[PDB]
Amino acid sequence: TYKLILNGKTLKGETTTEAVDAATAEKVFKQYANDNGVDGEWTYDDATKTFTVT
Repeated sequence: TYKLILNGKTLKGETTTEAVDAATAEKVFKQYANDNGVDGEWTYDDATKTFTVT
């Protein structure tokens, strides 16, 4: 389970996913972000398996 923190101006929240590798998760998250109109900067922290977009 990897988590995505979405930090936007009109939309804020968090979500999670179960994926075999970080690369696979990123693709899932990117698709989601694109679909919900959230575009920004992505960061990944391996100790907490968290991706953040701003």
